[PDB]
Amino acid sequence: TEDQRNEEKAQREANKKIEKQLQKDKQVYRATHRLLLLGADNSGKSTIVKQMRIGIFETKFQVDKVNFHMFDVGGQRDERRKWIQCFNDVTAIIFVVDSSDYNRLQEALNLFKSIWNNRWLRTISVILFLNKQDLLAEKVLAGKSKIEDYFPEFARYTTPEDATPEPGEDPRVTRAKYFIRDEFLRISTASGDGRHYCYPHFTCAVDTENARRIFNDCKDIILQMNLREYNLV
Amino acid sequence: CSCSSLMDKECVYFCHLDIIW
Amino acid sequence: ELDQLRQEAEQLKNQIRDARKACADATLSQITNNIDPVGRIQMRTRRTLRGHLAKIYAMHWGTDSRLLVSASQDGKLIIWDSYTTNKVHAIPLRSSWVMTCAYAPSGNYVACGGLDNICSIYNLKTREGNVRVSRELAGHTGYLSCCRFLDDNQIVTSSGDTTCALWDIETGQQTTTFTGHTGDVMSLSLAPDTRLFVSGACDASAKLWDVREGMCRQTFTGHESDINAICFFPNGNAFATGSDDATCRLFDLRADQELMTYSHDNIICGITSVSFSKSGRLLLAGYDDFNCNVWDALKADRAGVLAGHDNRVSCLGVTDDGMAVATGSWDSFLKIWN
Amino acid sequence: PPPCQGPIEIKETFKYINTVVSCLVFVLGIIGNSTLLRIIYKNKCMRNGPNILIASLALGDLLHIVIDIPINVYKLLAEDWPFGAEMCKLVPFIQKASVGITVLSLCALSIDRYRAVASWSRIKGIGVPKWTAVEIVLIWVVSVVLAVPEAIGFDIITMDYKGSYLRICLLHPVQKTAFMQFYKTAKDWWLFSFYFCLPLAITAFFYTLMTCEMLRLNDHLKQRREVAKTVFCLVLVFALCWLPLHLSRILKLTLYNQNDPNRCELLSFLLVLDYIGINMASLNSCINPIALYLVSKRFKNCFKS
Amino acid sequence: QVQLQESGGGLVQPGGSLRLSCAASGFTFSNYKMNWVRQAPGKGLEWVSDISQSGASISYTGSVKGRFTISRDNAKNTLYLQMNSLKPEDTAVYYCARCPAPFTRDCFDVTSTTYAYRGQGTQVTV
Amino acid sequence: TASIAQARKLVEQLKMEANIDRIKVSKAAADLMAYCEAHAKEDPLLTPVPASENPFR
Repeated sequence: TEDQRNEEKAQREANKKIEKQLQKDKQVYRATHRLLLLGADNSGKSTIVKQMRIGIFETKFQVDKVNFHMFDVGGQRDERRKWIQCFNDVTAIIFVVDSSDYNRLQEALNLFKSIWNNRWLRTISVILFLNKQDLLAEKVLAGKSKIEDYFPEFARYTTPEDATPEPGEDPRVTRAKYFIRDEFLRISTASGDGRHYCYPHFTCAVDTENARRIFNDCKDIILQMNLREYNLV
Repeated sequence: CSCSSLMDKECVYFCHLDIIW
Repeated sequence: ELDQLRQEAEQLKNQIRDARKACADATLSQITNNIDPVGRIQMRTRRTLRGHLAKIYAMHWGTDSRLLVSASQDGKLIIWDSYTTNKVHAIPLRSSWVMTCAYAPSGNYVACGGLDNICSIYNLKTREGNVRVSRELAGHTGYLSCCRFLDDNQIVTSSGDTTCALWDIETGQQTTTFTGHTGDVMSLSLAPDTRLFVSGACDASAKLWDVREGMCRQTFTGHESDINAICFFPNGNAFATGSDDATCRLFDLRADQELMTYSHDNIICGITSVSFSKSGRLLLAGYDDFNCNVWDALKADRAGVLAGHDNRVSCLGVTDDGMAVATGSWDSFLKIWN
Repeated sequence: PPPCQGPIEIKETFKYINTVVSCLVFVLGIIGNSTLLRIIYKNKCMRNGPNILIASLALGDLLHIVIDIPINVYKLLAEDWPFGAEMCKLVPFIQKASVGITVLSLCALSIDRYRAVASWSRIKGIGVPKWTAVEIVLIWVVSVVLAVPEAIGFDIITMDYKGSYLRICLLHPVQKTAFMQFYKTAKDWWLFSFYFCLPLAITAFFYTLMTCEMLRLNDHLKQRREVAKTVFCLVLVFALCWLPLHLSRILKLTLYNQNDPNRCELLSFLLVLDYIGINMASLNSCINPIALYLVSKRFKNCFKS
Repeated sequence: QVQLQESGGGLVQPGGSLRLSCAASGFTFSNYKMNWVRQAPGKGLEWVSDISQSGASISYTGSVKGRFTISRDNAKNTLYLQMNSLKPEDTAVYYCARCPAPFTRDCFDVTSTTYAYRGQGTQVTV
Repeated sequence: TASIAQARKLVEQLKMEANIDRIKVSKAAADLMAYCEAHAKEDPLLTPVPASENPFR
């Protein structure tokens, strides 16, 4: 009777309020970008997190009135084949790899290959963050450790013509670091049907311009996605 | 097309042999 | 000493294989040959429930076949009304990542969990007119995958830390803990008699447990890859499992063996959800081909193909009256089939 | 008028030159544009707000080819209008409506492509927003409203000249009201600034803002320059195709003299552009689908199938 | 059940040759990607070789390129790892692992503290 | 010692798993047959149901 009418009117009012609040939340949720940090124990993921800061661990920073969210899943076991699927709709993934040591470079490359060829992450781009440049230069310059022992292809590699070394640098370290980058780029360009690309960078311990790099990378990815959906090259 | 008047038969013939636009 | 233990384990394996072979008889297919085909079960989208922003990861129905709870990675836990297609609540969340939502059997509490390694309890029938957190269960080291209430005060929770534990809400302490697995458990399904629960992990095996004694009664094998979804039978003597091997199988505890397999040579993607019907004849499964499927449990023929989603399905649910089926998918939408 | 120096006629060689050309531009029209409508209609993944705006331009192109071309081919052969009496009341109306859709739909895309490029955090979801459907209805409706004077302004007079009593479907020299009497005396300048100059000015201006945004990674640097050139390739084709047809009406109303003894020669000159101008004017209704084959890789696979 | 039993192994002076084998039963061999994993004292698990289902794509670690080779035989359901030009540093325990997902080109884990599909191992001493 | 204890627990669990009194599969099949045929008439999805009775249409 009339009580039922009052009940359904109250239910409709509750629906209206909930819908208004949901619209308000949707206004904000669409303006913040999320990023994933996947790395190794030796890599300075915590160090870079602290640099751009100033269970799952969060961190906040904003550049040019664009909001940025990052996540770090650092409380689980070794297996990651199942909880990595929860980041299917993330704009970018930040990957940190050490370059001073040579023993786990193959493990890092296998991780990159596994990430690059998954059925739920083939639409997500990556940002390489090759770290420990000072250690690499110091250890290669001194000697006592040959790359040919671990990678028997360094003898047939030549420096690229497009390389732009810092003028106070010995050519051998430039050749080494560009070989290291070229291996990752070779893994990248083998597959990928023009839907995701990898952006390489060189990063040291004392760095203060890392946020801008992610800023421009996100801009490029956004522009490419927008151009793809408009059939405009 | 159109002409100023029907007396100017030349323009009327031109509009007879022309496109409709 | 471990070599001798493995040797006698091999002897026990020989004994159990001999028992399995001796207990085998004519296949159930040969006796189901006499049954008649059901036919094409086609149902349409009666209603659609939009409002979610991100993908849907879990969903659970109530006891009165009217209210359902949904969870998304935005951080919203919405309680809907299937009939009027209108909302009644929207609980904000602390941790955005959630894989499980649950409803109390008496309809007073709702629980959820995820990568935060904690399970939260909410008050629905509160006298203050606002949903508040009641308890925060903690103690697990892996991520939560499935948790269910028992009567009002005990909840059984499964996690990726190779263990399953039973809690009590009043004091928040683990009364008993189960440890027989070696992979990561992902699913739970309580028996109708409310005495035993089954689990499936990433080791291609299923384990049946008992709440009081706390020991694994029996172990089932017969799958290749990891298990993703489990269910139960209304009788309480059988259950079905889904795996990334893209085949479904039915296990019987009375015979301690396998009975049927469900696969087709044109399917590549694996199963992501399983949900039985009321009478136990219709078997519903969810795949990754951006669609669903309908199977005959007693026979093996695929009869009925639901479709309409733009992404992979995530959850499946059959209500107590068996009058509707809810399907969630990564397109941030919910549909009701009849 | 003074007696004319010579007759007004067209060499018979012209009739075959235009007819051969008209056969080719026609065939590429219906078949080419219908394919663009086929892919969108079939696959629902192709269905989205940005893509539907293209279908509006494709749908209106089909109307232009079936209406403007076939009628004008007949008039060059038989030199008669035996179709009907009210039939004359409809061709100047429907044909004028289709052109309005093509110009305005071209203006809608040149605004949409800027919104995404300037967008920072927006992900253009694959769907049809309710706001996009408003644009199509407004664009289509406004076109059928601005062609009214052509629908009620024509008639069939029975004038006689050179000992030949014929009938013509023209705009009646004397009208009744005052709205259409002004419409006669200023129609030529009205068509120029609202069907050729208007689309060229804003579409070009908007596209520089989009291009300046992008030009202000080696493979991607090629892409930004590739799309910038393709953007201005379609505009330039649009400017050239419609150039002769509009200029024909201007030279008629500017330099022609009623008392010119050799007005017959200048008049006969004016028919050389109008008949060929329609053929190249219809080229813009055909250029768009090829421009989609050479750009969209996703559309390239569908075109192959 | 899923079992993987390795074979071969013994004390061999440098310059010798061995042919290892792993026998796989309980699952379809033809629809999986296989590999080899070794473990030295005071070391974590490392990856050595891999091979696709047909046998087209073959990759190795940098430590061994021409020394060792891998091959498969679907009809006999066994993977083979050739061993040439042995060195003292090649002393470990060998497992014949398998990636979890079928009909895929990417696979995780393999090298982990406790994987699901791996054998007991065979000992080679130099 | 801990590994030995874990191995002993595993082999014991296998031992109780092997020594389980189980009934022939034919009787279990017959029981499933009986349940499916007995509770068949009550399933809304198995058989068509009048539209008026359905609250979802």
